Amino acid sequence: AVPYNRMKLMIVGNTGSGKTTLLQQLMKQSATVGIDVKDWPIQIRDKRKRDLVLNVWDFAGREEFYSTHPHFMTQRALYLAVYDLSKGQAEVDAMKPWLFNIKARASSSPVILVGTHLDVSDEKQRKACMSKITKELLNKRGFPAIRDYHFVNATEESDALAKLRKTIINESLNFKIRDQLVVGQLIPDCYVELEKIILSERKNVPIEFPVIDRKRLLQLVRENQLQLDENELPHAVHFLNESGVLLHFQDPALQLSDLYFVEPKWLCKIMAQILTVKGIISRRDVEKFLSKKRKFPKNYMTQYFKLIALPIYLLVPSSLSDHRPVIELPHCENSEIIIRLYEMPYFPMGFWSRLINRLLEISPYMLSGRERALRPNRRYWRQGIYLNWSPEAYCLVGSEVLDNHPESFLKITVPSCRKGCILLGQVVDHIDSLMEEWFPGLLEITLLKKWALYSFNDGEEHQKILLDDLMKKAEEGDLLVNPDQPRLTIPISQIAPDLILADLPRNIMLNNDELEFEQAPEFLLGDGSFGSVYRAAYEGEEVAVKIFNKHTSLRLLRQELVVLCHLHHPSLISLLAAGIRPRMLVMELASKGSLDRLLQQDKASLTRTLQHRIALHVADGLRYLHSAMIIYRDLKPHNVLLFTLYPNAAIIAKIADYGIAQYCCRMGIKTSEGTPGFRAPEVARGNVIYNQQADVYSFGLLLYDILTTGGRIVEGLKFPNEFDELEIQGKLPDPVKEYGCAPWPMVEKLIKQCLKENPQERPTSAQVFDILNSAELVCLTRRILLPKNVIVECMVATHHNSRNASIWLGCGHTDRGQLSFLDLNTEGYTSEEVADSRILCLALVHLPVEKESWIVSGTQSGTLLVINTEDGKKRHTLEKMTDSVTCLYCNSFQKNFLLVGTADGKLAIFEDKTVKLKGAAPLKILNIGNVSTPLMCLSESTNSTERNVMWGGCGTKIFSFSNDFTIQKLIETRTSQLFSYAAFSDSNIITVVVDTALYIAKQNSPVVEVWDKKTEKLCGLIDCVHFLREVTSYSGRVKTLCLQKNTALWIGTGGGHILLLDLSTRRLIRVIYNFCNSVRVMMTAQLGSLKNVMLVLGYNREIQSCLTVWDINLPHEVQNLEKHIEVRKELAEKMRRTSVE
Ligand SMILES: COc1cc(C(=O)N2CCC(N3CCN(C)CC3)CC2)ccc1Nc1ncc2c(n1)N(C)c1ccccc1C(=O)N2C
Ligand SMILES: Nc1nc2c(ncn2[C@@H]2O[C@H](COP(=O)(O)OP(=O)(O)O)[C@@H](O)[C@H]2O)c(=O)[nH]1
Repeated sequence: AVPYNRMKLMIVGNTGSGKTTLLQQLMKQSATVGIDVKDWPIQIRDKRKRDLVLNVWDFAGREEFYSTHPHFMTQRALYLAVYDLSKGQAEVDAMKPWLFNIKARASSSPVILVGTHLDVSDEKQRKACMSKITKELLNKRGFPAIRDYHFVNATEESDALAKLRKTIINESLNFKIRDQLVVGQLIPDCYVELEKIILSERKNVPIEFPVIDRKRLLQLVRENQLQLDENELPHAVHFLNESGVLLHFQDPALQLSDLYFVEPKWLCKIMAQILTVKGIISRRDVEKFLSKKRKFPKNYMTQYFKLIALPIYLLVPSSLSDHRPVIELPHCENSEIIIRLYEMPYFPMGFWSRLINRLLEISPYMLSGRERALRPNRRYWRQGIYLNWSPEAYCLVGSEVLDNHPESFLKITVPSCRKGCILLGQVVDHIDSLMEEWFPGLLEITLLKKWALYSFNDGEEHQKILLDDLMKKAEEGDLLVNPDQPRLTIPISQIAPDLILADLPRNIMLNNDELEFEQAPEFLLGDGSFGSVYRAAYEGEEVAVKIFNKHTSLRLLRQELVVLCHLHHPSLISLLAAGIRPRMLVMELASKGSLDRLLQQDKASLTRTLQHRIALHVADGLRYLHSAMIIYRDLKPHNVLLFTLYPNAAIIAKIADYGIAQYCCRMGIKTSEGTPGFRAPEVARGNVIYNQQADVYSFGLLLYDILTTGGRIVEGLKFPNEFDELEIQGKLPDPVKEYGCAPWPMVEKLIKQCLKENPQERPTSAQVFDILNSAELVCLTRRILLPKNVIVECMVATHHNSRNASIWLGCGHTDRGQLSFLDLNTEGYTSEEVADSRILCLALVHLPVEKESWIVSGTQSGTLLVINTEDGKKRHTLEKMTDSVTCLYCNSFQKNFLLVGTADGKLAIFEDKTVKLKGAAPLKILNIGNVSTPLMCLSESTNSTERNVMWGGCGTKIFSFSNDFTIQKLIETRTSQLFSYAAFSDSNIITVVVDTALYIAKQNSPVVEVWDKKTEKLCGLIDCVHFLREVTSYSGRVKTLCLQKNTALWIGTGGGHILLLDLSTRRLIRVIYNFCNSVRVMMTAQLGSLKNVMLVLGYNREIQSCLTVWDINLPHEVQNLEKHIEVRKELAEKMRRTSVE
């Protein structure tokens, strides 16, 4: 819409050049600490161009501030350059580090070089050097687009600055980015409106910490609604970030997405305060760095911002000593040390701050923190480090300048011993890891040149050989021959030990005499990103040989070794040998192929148990990898190798193909390597830096593929373009609804929790394994939520085993009995008002004659509704009991009988064959108790098929009956022997289950009583709250009780807990919670030839009654899993211990 005449201006230069005083003359000064931001309203007299306003920055020239400048140096700018002329011609050459860094970070930027001090300096000498470098700049590929040059006088307003100012305004209008003019570019009016509110809020934002969260910005934009949207806001924020009026850091590694900085000048001043408030540091900085340090002003804001001080307690990169401290090496013999100079054209801006930060780990001899070695006598200075463990094991990474060489070096000074070779192997890997991630400009194709120093004889000249030439000589032979005479030779293991893989442990090395290998394309096991895998025999075994191709440097091979020869785990593949002469790695053999071959062509052996261990083992490997500061980035259902398809085994899954695995420290990673279709959203974009949590999204996609049995991969094979776009976006479909899989209610919760767009909301790899370690995650098949505000007190499962799996619910949320039909495989809920009063309990009666199926109902009024299961117009009521009906349990001795439990202790037996009559009479009305004692405790005996005695309970009494319909026992329960637990023993009985003894539950009774049927005495008193005391008047009731056949006892508490008691003697197997608020009804059902389901109905309290379906195999699963985890804990410790030893 309206033109946007805003441009950001940057002024760079070395200290003493006069960058600030130059700006002062144009806009018409002891030092420029930090960065000084200004506004420059300039009017273009020529034509009718809008009055330009320039956000001028005054980048400091003092060498201590150079570490944090590049982060505030971005595109959309017109960089100046100031060089002093009193120095002569060396000052122009001294600007070269400044010029190189500008082009590296700001590729499209019209740099103008501006001189100074014309009053007391010459120009002819400077012009000779200035013209030479710019002629050498157009053919350098590292310099910026220098398209001007000037010489400017002192602070007095002379004619020279008039030309300089005219140049800047002309250059800014001539500036073009993406073939479009930056100054005056068209822009939507909404973005300009957002700029206005930010400026207004900048004036009243707190000065101690100026920032607004996402909530504040959301509230402001909502009440304005200046033609904005919810998805156009990130575009608006990013555009304002480029201009320079709102700094937003959306990098997932930084975790600063929520915060919106509305004060760019404040952000560049914090670094100045830290510096000006060495070898020795004190606690003064963390205590009284500024007057804003207090309890509340330094609690919420301090957790938001971090900026290299690892907790110990402060060591900033800019306070280190300028010059190298005095040091003395144990020896200086030319044949006792190893030197690995890195000749580079220029030190990158902030290179040494990161390298010093990275090399502050202490585990070079026991990787992954297996054994924290002795703290070395570390020495600190601006460009270098001096880790020193022993007089025979030291490293001296540090800068060095040689005579007649304007370039910079990176001298390593490791010793020529076994511990010297180990250190050089790791230091070089970490240096190459930094320059691959953070400084790709140096590794651009060949600016960097790596030299290895060797000396045939001590005392002679210490010569140089380019390392790539040594690599070609190393592959043709293991010895170095002197061209002058072959009499004297030195090995390659003393010049470049890492070249010939001499730093690896002696346990793994290619003994090429017991290795029977055939490269013929018949023993082929697959392919890979950079190699091929072949079958082979190593020391009389079966191995998989990874052989690399011609287009592969040793850096690629070493990138795999750092994760393979240092980390040992049952879920990570391991090496047996590694050579360089044929350039192969010898790996373990996955017996039954990669997981992809199982998903597609073997969709018959994937049970719900095997799928869990595969997801568990991969998340187990990720937890170890992420705990060793290593990211994977290549998690696909191709790299998950299976060793055996047995649900109960020590090792099942395994992770391989560590081809693009690189270290991911607290600074994060920047490269975007990966496989299309399996990448996290942050990995898909190439403009952000992501942390290790980006790998969790990749695991979630793998877990998504496991659940759907590779449905997504097959669908994406037809349209690869949509495969990458949909996975990266995150609008993935619901798995159970579309692809047609068996429901898994709380791994779909895990998938939707670890696939969130915001990386901070994704669970850590250590938390995903904890969730997957839940033993109830395997045996919870289904979970249904009933409609809002329904109170169902009874249920029954239609058990014909072949007709239809359905649940019949008697609702009670209204004062009129509603009998509801629930279709389990469809989740179709329908109700029907059939009774005047609430229905208390239901029961299914099945007559084998004529295949008639009927269900009986019990109402509080007293009626007994009977309706056919299939026919909906077969209602016929029986004669009403004296009082309410509470239990209708039906079982056969022979003859099918329908026991009726009336609320006045009156059990009237009714004949199942008599249900067809529309109104009948009880066969024999037996009396157990009076009206005051309810009879609501019917049960049966499942032991030894003893369908003779049917133990029940009336009030606080125990009763029984047989086919003779006589009471064989009437046992009193009101009296308590201990006389202390009588309060919870003075309530009426609820439910009884019998296997060999009697288990008694009472209202509001946290105790369950075990009574022997032979001695009529309470054998045991199990206190439920005793078992809940470890996990927590109290919500520890016993509202339902179900007894599995011969394995365990399921006790359901009123607080939503489920107790699995080991039926052997006493043991508590497990306690289950965080899924329901009040368990009400529990029973065992069988559904669709898939038996062993324990229907648990509870209210998730607005009352949401949840009907979750478990497996009665759970008491075995909880014990099986913990033994399985315990075994893999021993293997993990054994493998790590033997490696570190
Ligand atoms: C017995 O071990 C495996 C067998 C199979 C497999 O089912 N076949 C079936 C038939 C097929 N060929 C038959 C003969 N010819 C016609 C060519 C085609 C290939 C082999 C597939 C994989 C097997 N095991 C295996 N272990 C370790 C790996 C790895 N893979 N490779 C290929 C890797 C793949 C991905 C990531 C890492 C690796 C890996 O590093 N290693 C060491
Ligand atoms: N470049 C320049 N500097 C001058 C001149 N006359 C005096 N100076 C001094 O140079 C200093 C310039 O400081 P400056 O380099 O801008 O500080 P910095 O931005 O922190 O490096 C001022 O403090 C002046 O006292 C002049 O003619 N040219």
